[PDB]
Amino acid sequence: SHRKFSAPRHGSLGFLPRKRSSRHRGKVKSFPKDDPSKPVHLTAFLGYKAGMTHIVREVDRPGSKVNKKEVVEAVTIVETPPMVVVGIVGYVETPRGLRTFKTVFAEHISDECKRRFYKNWHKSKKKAFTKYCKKWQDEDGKKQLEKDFSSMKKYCQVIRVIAHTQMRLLPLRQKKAHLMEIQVNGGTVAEKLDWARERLEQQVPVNQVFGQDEMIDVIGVTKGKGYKGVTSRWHTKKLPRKTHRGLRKVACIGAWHPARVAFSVARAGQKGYHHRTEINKKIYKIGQGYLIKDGKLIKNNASTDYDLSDKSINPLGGFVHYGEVTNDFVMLKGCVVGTKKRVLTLRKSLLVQTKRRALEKIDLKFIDTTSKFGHGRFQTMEEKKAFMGPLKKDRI
Amino acid sequence: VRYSLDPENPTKSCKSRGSNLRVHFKNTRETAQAIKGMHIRKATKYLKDVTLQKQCVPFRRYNGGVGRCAQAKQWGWTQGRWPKKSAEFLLHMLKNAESNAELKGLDVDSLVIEHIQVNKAPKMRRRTYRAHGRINPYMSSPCHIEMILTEKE
Amino acid sequence: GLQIPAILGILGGILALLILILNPN
Amino acid sequence: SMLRLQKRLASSVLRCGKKKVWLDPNETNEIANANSRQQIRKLIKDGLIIRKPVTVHSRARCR
RNA sequence: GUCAACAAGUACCGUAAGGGAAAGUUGAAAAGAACUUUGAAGAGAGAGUUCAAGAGGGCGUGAAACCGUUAAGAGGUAAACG
RNA sequence: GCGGUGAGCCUUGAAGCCUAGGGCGCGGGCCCGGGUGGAGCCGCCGCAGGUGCAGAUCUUGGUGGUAGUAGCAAAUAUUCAAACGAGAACUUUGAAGGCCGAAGUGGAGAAGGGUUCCAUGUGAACAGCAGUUGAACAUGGGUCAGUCGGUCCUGAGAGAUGG
RNA sequence: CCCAUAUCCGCAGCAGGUCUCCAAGGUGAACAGCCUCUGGCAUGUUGGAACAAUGUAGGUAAGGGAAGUCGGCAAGCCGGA
RNA sequence: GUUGGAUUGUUCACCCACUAAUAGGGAACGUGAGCUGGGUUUAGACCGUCGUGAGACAGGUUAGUUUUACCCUACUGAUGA
Ligand SMILES: O=C(c1ccc(-n2nnc3cccnc32)cc1)N(c1ncccc1Cl)[C@@H]1CCCNC1
Ligand SMILES: [Mg+2]
Ligand SMILES: [Mg+2]
Ligand SMILES: [Mg+2]
Ligand SMILES: [Mg+2]
Ligand SMILES: [Mg+2]
Ligand SMILES: [Mg+2]
Ligand SMILES: [Mg+2]
Ligand SMILES: [Mg+2]
Ligand SMILES: [Mg+2]
Ligand SMILES: [Mg+2]
Ligand SMILES: [Mg+2]
Ligand SMILES: [Mg+2]
Ligand SMILES: [Mg+2]
Ligand SMILES: [Mg+2]
Ligand SMILES: [Mg+2]
Ligand SMILES: [Mg+2]
Ligand SMILES: [Mg+2]
Ligand SMILES: [Mg+2]
Ligand SMILES: [Mg+2]
Ligand SMILES: [Mg+2]
Ligand SMILES: [Mg+2]
Ligand SMILES: [Mg+2]
Ligand SMILES: [Mg+2]
Ligand SMILES: [Mg+2]
Ligand SMILES: [Mg+2]
Ligand SMILES: [Mg+2]
Ligand SMILES: [Mg+2]
Ligand SMILES: [Mg+2]
Ligand SMILES: [Mg+2]
Ligand SMILES: [Mg+2]
Ligand SMILES: [Mg+2]
Ligand SMILES: [Mg+2]
Repeated sequence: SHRKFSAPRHGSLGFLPRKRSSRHRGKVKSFPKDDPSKPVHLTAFLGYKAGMTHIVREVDRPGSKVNKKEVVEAVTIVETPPMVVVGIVGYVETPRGLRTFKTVFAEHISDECKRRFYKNWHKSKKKAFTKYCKKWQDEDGKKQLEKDFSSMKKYCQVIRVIAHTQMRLLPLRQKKAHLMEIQVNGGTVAEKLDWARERLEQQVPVNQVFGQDEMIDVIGVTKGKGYKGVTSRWHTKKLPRKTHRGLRKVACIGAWHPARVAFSVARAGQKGYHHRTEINKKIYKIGQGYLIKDGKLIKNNASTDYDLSDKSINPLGGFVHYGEVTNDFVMLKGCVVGTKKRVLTLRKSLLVQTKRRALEKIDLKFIDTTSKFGHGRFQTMEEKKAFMGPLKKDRI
Repeated sequence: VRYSLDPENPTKSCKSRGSNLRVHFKNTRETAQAIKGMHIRKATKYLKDVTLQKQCVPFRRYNGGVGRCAQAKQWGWTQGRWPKKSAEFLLHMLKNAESNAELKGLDVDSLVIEHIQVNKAPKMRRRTYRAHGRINPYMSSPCHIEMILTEKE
Repeated sequence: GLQIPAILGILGGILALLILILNPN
Repeated sequence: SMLRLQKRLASSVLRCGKKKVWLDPNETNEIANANSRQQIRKLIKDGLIIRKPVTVHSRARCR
């Protein structure tokens, strides 16, 4: 017989199976559509989740309740060192999809990228790309390279550069870098190929990919929760207090006929550590790293034109479980997937941004830097010392 | 006495039995499948690392409910254990068989475990006490073991 | 092991009794 | 070896419990060949078997 | 075949009246494995007895279910069968 | 199984059992080779049956799968060193940390058990891990009364004799 | 000699059952509960490593306050003087 | 997408309030090794009516033990081939 009272179905069938992700980096599955009228530019970038803080800004939404007023927004710091471009790969259009045509690597690949090709760096003889690099200093192998560019110039429709991060600028335990294919939109294929040959072995800063206040997509792997029952994994109603053999369950898992459990019923299993792609995260600030300029370093990348304090984006005591951000960063609005220290893939959006919220020019007014390791009270170190006074452990 | 698989020449080989040994049959069987074919020195080193849990024993036939080990992909298999009692009685018997090779003058650095088998021995009976006044068997599963160490180099 | 005939008779009675309480005609 | 007999007789000849019998751990085999109550009394006079004092339960705070 | 070929109305069960089994076979002869060797021992390896230990103290013969091992063959519509 | 009969067969190997060996019969079944076995067996003519099994929630005995799975989770708790020993998470000694907390996890009895008591020895079984431990196994030892009980007395009641 | 979370009955070293005697200090009305001394024991027929789901036993919870459910079931509140 | 409630074991019914709307059904009258046990509901008991009576009531009332997954599959995750 029918259900007397109808209720919406728990969970989404469009995210099944709820398995652990087979990857850890976070995969672009769809780059933006290439039109050649544009200039030549990269479409994705790879940064790491540092932590969250919150900001103050003034809103320009004409006709709104928060118009010309100060709101507090929660932001996410993503630390983005410059990626090093070490390879080019070309794809051809086929009736079975898009197979990869030819791959060319650079002459000098660094050890943090060569560390990616090994499972045990410590026991290896470090031999990767050693017979390969000699054909950049050859003649019979040299002529093989420009035949592999020109054939890639006359057959390939999609070009993708192979870039990697540089983990020695990060405060993390990991030294093994992350490789990525980032495709190149804009221009003809011959135009986007010799662009990429100039970029080969070189560094790409993040402000040459993303601009101020554009909406981007963030790809990554969520925070893993392990094995969870149906009340946490699917948010089913708990059974009452007087239930024999337990209550954090789904009471009926199907009718008699079909004589089988369907795939749509909530079951227990893995929660979290799933690959997820969320869109329309607006960039609030592209921050500059610590640079040493006149002998002493300028460290004021959380200053505004309204604050003028000489403070970095780091809270007092550093970001909790992360470290400190000495490199370039991106300040996104809201929350993003993954733990701290998670590698995030952030690509340009697939849509045409026409809404008024997507085209809002922002202007930051205050960036919080209280300690997130407890209830912080003090924005800087020089503020806390000027308020508290001379303590006992100073005057020794 | 009377073994299965008499050796190909009973001059380059020695042997040992063991009867009514109180190990489990299923755990001793999978251990002996690991040891079959190994050189005598490799087998002794392996069989002492089962007791230290540095190299496992792949359970292949008798595996229902056996958990999955990280050391077991070394054997190309998924699930394994580390049977301590099965490894220790296979070290007493192996040391016995090694001294049988010195009594008849063989170089024990070239012996290879050619033949090995375990059989099921007659069961021993105890009892267990169940819910509504019932007695159930609480039997034991001992084993016979025999081996041939033919030397070859 | 020894099997007691009575233990079966007692258990049977419970099963029969359980059926009566759980079954309404 | 095992001094279970000697602990029992050393509480009987001495009128304490077994928790108050101290057997010398260093002289653990001169005690072991003492299977009779005359030999237990000799070791008490020697000092290998001492009775321990009672643990204190003072009435100072309730006074 | 008597419940009972045997330390059987025995062991055991029940307060009691009463109920009530299982269990035969080394070899002609104990000649029942001295001695050596590994092990803490059980257990083995040699050696020896005997026509025979493929007769080693619940041992004549030693089937099947079931199991181990070697050998050969095969294996995604459960096997099996005409 | 019995009466007859084959100057039947057999320790130069009977029965029985096993067999990728050979065959026969429509079939019930049979014959032969090989191996194992170690003392009896079979054909024809009649005679006589407790005479042929897949089933009976069949009877008794054995054995699987399940399965090295369920499990070995009631009552807060162990640790370090030494000794003996082939071997120590579990024995003993010491040290610590704890619990019963005098309506005890203490000290003695009545019923009931029947040697479990106590030594020494073992190390197979049993004590659902293990034991160098045991209420297990072996070998010895141990219960002393005019006064402590029984015994005596009658109680509820039981019970002969005369009838 | 045992007299019982191992000598007895319950098929067993079975959370059951099985008649009594003696009875310390503190708190307190108290042979209540809690902690200790005398005396006793080794956590009740195994250890080790982990800290997932589900349990079983115990806790807490913003803002509402029975709207839950057949039913205030369960828990909470109340508490001594 | 088709709700929160009062009464009722209710399915239904009816009413209050909200809402874009408060449509109708099925799946062993979907679903008990999923629960609950309120209706029915064995043994206790009370009343009415019936019966000489033991008893009966398709009448009312109150009290009344809800067992097992460790197997195969399906399903959910996890290794792996
Ligand atoms: O323990 C049992 C118990 C439960 C089920 C069985 N069954 N049922 N079918 C069976 C088939 C084979 C074997 N046993 C079987 C036996 C007993 N109880 C119980 N529960 C309900 C009715 C009767 C009883 Cl007695 C007790 C009662 C006391 C409180 N705790 C529960
Ligand atoms: Mg509907
Ligand atoms: Mg319940
Ligand atoms: Mg914080
Ligand atoms: Mg399991
Ligand atoms: Mg013979
Ligand atoms: Mg014979
Ligand atoms: Mg015979
Ligand atoms: Mg026989
Ligand atoms: Mg004979
Ligand atoms: Mg025989
Ligand atoms: Mg094969
Ligand atoms: Mg007859
Ligand atoms: Mg039959
Ligand atoms: Mg288990
Ligand atoms: Mg207490
Ligand atoms: Mg006592
Ligand atoms: Mg007592
Ligand atoms: Mg044991
Ligand atoms: Mg004793
Ligand atoms: Mg006990
Ligand atoms: Mg405990
Ligand atoms: Mg313990
Ligand atoms: Mg609350
Ligand atoms: Mg209500
Ligand atoms: Mg309701
Ligand atoms: Mg209540
Ligand atoms: Mg069902
Ligand atoms: Mg039920
Ligand atoms: Mg009811
Ligand atoms: Mg009734
Ligand atoms: Mg009336
Ligand atoms: Mg009337």
